[PDB]
Amino acid sequence: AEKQRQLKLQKIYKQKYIGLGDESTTREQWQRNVRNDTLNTLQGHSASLEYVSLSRGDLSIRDTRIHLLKSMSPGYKAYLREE
Amino acid sequence: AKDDELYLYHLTLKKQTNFVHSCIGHFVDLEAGSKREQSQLCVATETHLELYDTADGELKLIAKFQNLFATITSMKSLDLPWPTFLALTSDSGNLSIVQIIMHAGALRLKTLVNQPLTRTTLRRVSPISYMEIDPNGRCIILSSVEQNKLCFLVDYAQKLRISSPLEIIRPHMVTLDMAVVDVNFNNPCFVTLEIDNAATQLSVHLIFYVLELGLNHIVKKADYLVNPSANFVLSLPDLSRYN
Amino acid sequence: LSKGENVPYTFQDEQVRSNPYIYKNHSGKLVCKLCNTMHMSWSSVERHLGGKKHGLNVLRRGISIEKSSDFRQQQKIIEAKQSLKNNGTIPGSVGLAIQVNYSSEVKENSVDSDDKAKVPPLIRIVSGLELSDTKQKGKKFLVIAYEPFENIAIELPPNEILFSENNDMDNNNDGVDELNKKCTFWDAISKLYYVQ
Amino acid sequence: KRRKTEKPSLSQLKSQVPYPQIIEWYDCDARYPGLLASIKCTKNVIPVPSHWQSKKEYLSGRSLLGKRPFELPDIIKKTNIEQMRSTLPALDLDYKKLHDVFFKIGANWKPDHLLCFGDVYYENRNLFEETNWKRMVDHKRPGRISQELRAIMNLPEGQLPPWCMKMKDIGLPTGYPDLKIAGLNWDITNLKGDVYGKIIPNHHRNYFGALISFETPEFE
Amino acid sequence: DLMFFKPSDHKYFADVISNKDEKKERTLSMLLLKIKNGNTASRRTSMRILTDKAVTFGPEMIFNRLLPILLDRSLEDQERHLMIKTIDRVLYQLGDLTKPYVHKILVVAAPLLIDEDPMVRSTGQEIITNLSTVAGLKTILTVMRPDIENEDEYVRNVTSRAAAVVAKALGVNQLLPFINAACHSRKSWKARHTGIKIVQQIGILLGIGVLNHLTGLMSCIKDCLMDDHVPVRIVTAHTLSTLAENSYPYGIEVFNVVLEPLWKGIRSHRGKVLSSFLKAVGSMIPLMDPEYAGYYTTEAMRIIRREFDSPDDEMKKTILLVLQKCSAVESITPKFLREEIAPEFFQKFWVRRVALDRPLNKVVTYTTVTLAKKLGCSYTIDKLLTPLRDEAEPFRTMAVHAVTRTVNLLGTADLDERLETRLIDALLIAFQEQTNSDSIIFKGFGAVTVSLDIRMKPFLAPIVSTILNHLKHKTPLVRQHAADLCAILIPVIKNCHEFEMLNKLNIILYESLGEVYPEVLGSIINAMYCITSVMDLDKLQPPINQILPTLTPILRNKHRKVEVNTIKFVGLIGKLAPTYAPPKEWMRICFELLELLKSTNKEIRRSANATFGFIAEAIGPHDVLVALLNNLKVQERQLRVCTAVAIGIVAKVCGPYNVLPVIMNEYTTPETNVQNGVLKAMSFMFEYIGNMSKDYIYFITPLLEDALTDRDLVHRQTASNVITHLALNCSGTGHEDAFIHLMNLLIPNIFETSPHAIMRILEGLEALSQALGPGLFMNYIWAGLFHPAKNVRKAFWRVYNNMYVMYQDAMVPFYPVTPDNNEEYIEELDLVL
Amino acid sequence: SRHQFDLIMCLKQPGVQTGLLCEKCDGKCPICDSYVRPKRKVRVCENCSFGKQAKNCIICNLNVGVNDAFYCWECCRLGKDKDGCPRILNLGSNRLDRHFEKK
Ligand SMILES: [Zn+2]
Ligand SMILES: [Zn+2]
Ligand SMILES: [Zn+2]
Ligand SMILES: [Zn+2]
Repeated sequence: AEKQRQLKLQKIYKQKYIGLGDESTTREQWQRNVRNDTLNTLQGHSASLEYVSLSRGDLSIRDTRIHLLKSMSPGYKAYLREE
Repeated sequence: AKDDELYLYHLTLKKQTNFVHSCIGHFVDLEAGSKREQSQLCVATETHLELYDTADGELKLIAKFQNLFATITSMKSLDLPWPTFLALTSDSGNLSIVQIIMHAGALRLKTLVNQPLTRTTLRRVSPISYMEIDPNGRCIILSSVEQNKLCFLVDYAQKLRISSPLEIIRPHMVTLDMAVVDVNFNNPCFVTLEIDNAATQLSVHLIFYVLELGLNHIVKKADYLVNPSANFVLSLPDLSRYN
Repeated sequence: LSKGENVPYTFQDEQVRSNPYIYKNHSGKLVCKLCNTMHMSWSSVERHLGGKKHGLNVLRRGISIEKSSDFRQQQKIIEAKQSLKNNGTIPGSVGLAIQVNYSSEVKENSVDSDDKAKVPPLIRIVSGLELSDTKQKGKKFLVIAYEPFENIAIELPPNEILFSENNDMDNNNDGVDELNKKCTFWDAISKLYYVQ
Repeated sequence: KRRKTEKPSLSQLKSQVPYPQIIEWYDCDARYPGLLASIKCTKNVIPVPSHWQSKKEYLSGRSLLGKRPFELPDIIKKTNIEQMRSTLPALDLDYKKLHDVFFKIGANWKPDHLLCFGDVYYENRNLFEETNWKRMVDHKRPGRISQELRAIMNLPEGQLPPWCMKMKDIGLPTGYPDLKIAGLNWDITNLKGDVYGKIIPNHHRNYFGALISFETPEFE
Repeated sequence: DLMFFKPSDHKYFADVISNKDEKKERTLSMLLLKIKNGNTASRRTSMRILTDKAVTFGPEMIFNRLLPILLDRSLEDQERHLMIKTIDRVLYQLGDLTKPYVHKILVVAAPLLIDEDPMVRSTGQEIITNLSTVAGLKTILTVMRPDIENEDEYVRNVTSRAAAVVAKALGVNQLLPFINAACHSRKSWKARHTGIKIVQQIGILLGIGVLNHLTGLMSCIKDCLMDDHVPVRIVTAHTLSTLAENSYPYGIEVFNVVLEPLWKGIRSHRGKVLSSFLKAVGSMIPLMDPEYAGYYTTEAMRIIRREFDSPDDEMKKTILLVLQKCSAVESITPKFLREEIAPEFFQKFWVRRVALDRPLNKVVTYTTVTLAKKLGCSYTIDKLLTPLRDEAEPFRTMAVHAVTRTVNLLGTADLDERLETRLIDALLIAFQEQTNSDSIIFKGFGAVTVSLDIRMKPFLAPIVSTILNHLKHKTPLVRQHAADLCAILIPVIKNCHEFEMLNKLNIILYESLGEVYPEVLGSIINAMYCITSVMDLDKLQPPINQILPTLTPILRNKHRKVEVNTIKFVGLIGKLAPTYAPPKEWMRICFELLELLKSTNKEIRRSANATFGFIAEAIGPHDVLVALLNNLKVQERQLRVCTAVAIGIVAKVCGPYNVLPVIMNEYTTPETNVQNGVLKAMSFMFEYIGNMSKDYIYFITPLLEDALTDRDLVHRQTASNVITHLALNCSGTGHEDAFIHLMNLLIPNIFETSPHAIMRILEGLEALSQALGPGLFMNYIWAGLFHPAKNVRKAFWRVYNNMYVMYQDAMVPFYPVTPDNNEEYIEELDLVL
Repeated sequence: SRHQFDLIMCLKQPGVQTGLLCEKCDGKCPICDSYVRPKRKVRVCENCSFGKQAKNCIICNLNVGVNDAFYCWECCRLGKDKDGCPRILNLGSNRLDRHFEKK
């Protein structure tokens, strides 16, 4: 009953907050959540976004932001490779 | 024994100067008994907030408002059919619609309604960082970089009233560059660029949404796949003369 | 159910206990230090004691001790018989001899149901280190016992007397012990017990 | 089956690891062993308490039977309620007294043991003995012998320990080069009581946060 | 024990009256009997065994033996629900069932939705919503098709609701084409009918959620409404009512299709058909566009006025609903209503025979109140003065209700002096003349008196004359009724500065305080509470210090309300009057409450705990703590817990510097239950102090040292509960080094099972996340994050789930991720400028 | 709920509306059921309000509440304040066996 509720709240929290490791989670599934949240905060704070912009040396800052956005999806590596 | 316990007193001597958000509304009427002019701007950097006027062709400090102690992740003014007060979204998920008022001998920033959304942190599920308001001010829309999008239907009365949120949830679609199209009162329509989070290939596809005031929900309209190279969207107002 | 006994807490730094095992820990619960089992009520404690589990741990603890290195129905009129001590001598040293006499078919006429009736009186050497009063001690006693009559003792200050060396030719009917077979006689026909 | 038999040897896993001694035999069945070795062997991570894989529900401890019920922190024991109410097998006290015990007397007070960054409490552990240990490494120093151990040693006052003679032939302790003892490197007339010698150090602030004043909040 | 044998249902079980399939076969039915007919202690065990082994037993025998049991007529609401609970737990356990047994279970638990009580309606919904996920869409759809064609009105009604619950559970998008099947089916008439009702209960259950799905349903309304069948046409009209009310004004754009045929149905079919149609259109009225509202309202109001004379009940109920909704229309003017609608309303619908039936009286009153908004309040109440003085008592009751709901919204400020006089006159008449026993008159009368107050004084005197007049009476009903009216009228008298009059009230009530009837005595003490609260203590007549010692015996009166108002009032004297009552008398209070809180009431028990704060402020805190700690030794859990609450509140008002040292000794006491009461009392005393515990934290940690280390999962549990509040309110103070310790003792407890232990420990660790910050708390979680053990993993991913819920950005810097750790890593973290 | 396990919550994005609780449940933080230092008024999604069900106590789901429910300061910091819409959809085994127990 109680654990059974914890299963439903597992489904709800997983739905809202996306990745939540339940019991068995592949390193590909979880590391993707890591990358997504790290990039999420790098672009999310105007602070760290301004920082990565200069240290990277891009011509504009939104290039870095939308870069991180694109970098969230896995295929973006091969996308850069095809440029 | 003397406790080391260094006690530090933090002060911000000069306040954060990188201006991440702006709004065009006319907030306070100052030094003039009766005047209404749309020329004024309020600009926000995260915590710090400032309000400038021009009216002379030369910009002017109005007042530097008190420190909000949060990260403002988007700010947009709203104009409803009145004093134009700005809708402000930040961390805590709260949608905080604030009106700049003149209280005592200074300009203070009063809040009207703050609606709890997500949790308190900078998050991807957090319906912030992408915000826009109907150019006629009928509805405000917040979205998340990834998970979900919420759109409130704003109504004014003797007291301001924020309608219940309108939810759309696309699990794997990472949202970027919210841009809302103006309308003639027909129906609010907003446009986004959704990049799929989980996919074998990189696919960036634009998607249109028409919020239906009649059925009270957001409707996916046209999903157009464009090259992964996509950057941003802007709204062309009418093309009423052309076809 | 506690029978009014006081079980001190484990932390009270040990009056003799009935069983020096069941204790109460820092909390109110009762525990068996050997078994390391917690028990809610004294009834559960008694179930533990009457259980095979606790017993096994008791045998294991006794094995640890060795590693570290009819009684009920016994009639008792407690009647002092008559002894006849006498300094003896043979060759080549000096030994003691006792002549204990018993009833003359006076009261033994009511009990004849072959209940150890065939068992003769028995002698044992006891150290005074243990007495009902525990006051003074340091010498041995040559106790002699018979079912109905009362026990009898004889003090032996001399460390050793008449303690012989292979008297007979090593025949093995232990009876009770080497002492009894070696040097006792039971004239059962006349009811006279001689010991030397 | 095949995945269970596909596992690399733990020693094959050691080479991938900068701190190989943390990895253990059960890490072979780690579903992602190359990753789990990196996480577990990452700098500041604190390995899982090892009471798992035991079915004893983490406390069967025999030592748990012999743990003391409780002891008041001496500062609170000063408050004397110990005598006012007998906890072992009305009581009104002064507000200023109690308030000052926590604040005036006990502001700088802190528990003596606590624990450290990676300290984890295993079942068989008992902190108290390690508290007396740390306190003892503090009080007791070489050259001094308490009167109890002195009486057990049967050493009368004014007489040097028996290892001072063998220390005369063998030499000063290699661990204590600065140690001084009466009669040898140190003045015998300074022999007093329990101290027959002392280490003489050859070595001979404000920390930016020095408060320079201490004022506690007053109740009144 | 098999308590309460059932001869017929047991001989129906047969089986064992005195082979693995025979052993499971027997023990299973034996357990089922334990649940149905048995002992509470027995059935509670058979539930746990039946759920634990529910996966082991074959659902074939489970449902085969279990289901037909509920088919008998000898079942009782108790026992039938005892089997229902097993149905829910087993269905949610196995999670997969074949379609024939799905049909059986759905037929068995299907009638539950129709039962009169929402208690049974709820669980009847639970079985179906749990079964929906088990069987799935296709199975249930194959189940309803042969049933909707049944000729039985009862069963059709049943699986209408059942099908609705399914549609809500699995969504109405998946089940919607089925709705189109029975909806648009040309074959069967009853299939059309029930196919329409399913839309009703779907609309009711979804509520506002019907909006996004409202397109497909209105298809069925527009196409199936045109059927020549009168019942079909009626049910469609009801669906428009439900879907409009639940719709809310949004859906007009969709309802515009069915808007047209309703009117041509109205002007033609009339009768009950026009009743349902005007119900539908009436529900459409609020959602209509202002211009369209203007037109269609004016179109309907004529039919309404013409239909005022309808002898039928249903049509009158509908008319009142249509007026109710049309009142909100801005188009029709309050002048229009007062000139035409209102006068033809009050005369027709207020006839005495109207007041006879409650379910109609509801709609009458609510309709009248909705009229009061547009109509002038003085005009409405003006028409409402004559019904107040009628000699029919229930008609006087309805007359009161209208005044209550009307005056609450609008207020009486619109009324002139004269009709304001006649109002209070009527209220006093009906109040003193009331025959029936009902609680409304003093409530609503009090609402009027709160509405108009300064104006009451010349009436305020005679009202109190009636008050005392009823305070002496031979009927306890009128007694407690008048007393309840007193307590309500007390605050108003303050506005007239009658205070001596409050004094004589305090006198008479205090003298009648010795009444035998508890039900009245409680209300009397409530009036005492209002009096003492309102008026200054010094000028109180009895006075207070004479009042309370007469209250001390009252606490033993048992019942409930007596201790409710008694503890309330003793608390009132507790905060207001510290000096008057002597401290020894306060100690008698402490003993009496300490004995009193064994009561089963959470209000009595909570307020009882709250009064110890006032008693601790007035009298010696140590003096209170002696009795409290002495009461901790009692075995009863309510005593232990709520004495711990008392210790907490006393520690809040007095401050922990007094209470905590003695608490720690009470923990030094070896007794378990006492130690538990100590730890919980420590939890509560910490949650009541936000900023205080920061200075007290260090003295706590040596106590939690023996707590968290203790072998008892209870002590570890409640100690963790201490760490929750203590860590939350002390977080960020700089005690993290102590928090580090406290956590270091917690981590080993993560693997501890049981629901209470696991949730207390989770909440504790989450509180530690705030005081330590994720980084270290992370470090533990990381070094245990994956692990082979399949158990350790499941345990720590719970803590990491909660951590990911509260913190995400907070954990971002703390992910132990390096380019050799993961393939892609992130190229932008190594950038340095 | 914190105590009764089988009670199910809503957890949707809260709307502008404020949840009501009855005088019987007055004072409880709807998550932890704590009586201390309440902070922010509960907000429920529109799907939990609509008609008569809006008047129900968001805690006990049965009685009609006058008072507004507030989150405590411990839940407001734990963030459960913003988790979602608190409501109790199922009446729960306790209340059920209570009603069937009496009648
Ligand atoms: Zn044992
Ligand atoms: Zn909700
Ligand atoms: Zn309630
Ligand atoms: Zn709370």
